[PDB]
Amino acid sequence: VNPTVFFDIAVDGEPLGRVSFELFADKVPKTAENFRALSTGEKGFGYKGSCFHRIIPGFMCQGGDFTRHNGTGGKSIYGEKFEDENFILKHTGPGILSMANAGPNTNGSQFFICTAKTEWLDGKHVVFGKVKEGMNIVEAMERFGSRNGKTSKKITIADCGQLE
Amino acid sequence: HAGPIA
Repeated sequence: VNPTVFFDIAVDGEPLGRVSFELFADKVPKTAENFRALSTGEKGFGYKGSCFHRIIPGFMCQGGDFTRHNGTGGKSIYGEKFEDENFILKHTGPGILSMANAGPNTNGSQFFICTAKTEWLDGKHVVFGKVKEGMNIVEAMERFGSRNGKTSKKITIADCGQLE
Repeated sequence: HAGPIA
C-alpha cells in the first residue's frame, strides 16, 4: 500500500547514486501522495531536474524548490500550499524524509532528508517518508555542504518516478 | 523562506 518513489542524484551533471523513498501512505497519505505526484510529473511539474540548494553536514539535505530553486518557491499539487497533515512520525534518525515548510500550515514542494536524529523538528515538520536504499548516497551529498546550507558542487535530482 | 533550523 506504500508508494515507492526514487531520486537519481547527480553531482555536477555526474550521476552520484540512487536514493529511493517510501511514501508513508498509511500514516501520511495527503503529504506522501504530494511527493508521489511531484515525483512523477503526471501533475505537469515536480522535482525532476531540481537541486538540493541547502545541505548542512550532520543535519540534513534540503531540496524540492523547483520554482525559484532556493527556498522561496515550490508548489504542491493541492494547489500551492497545503496544511500539515499531522505530526505522528518523529525525526527519529538519518534517512527520515520530512517537509520543508515556512511557518505552520505551509507545505508546498520543499522537503529535506535527515542525516542525523532531529527530534526538535518533531511537531513542527510533517514526516512522510524515509530513504530505503542509498542512505549512503545521501551521506554522499552530505560532504558537499556546509554549516550555513550552501553546497560546494551542484546536487541535482537527475530523474524521478515511482517503482512500486 | 523555507527550511528547518538547528
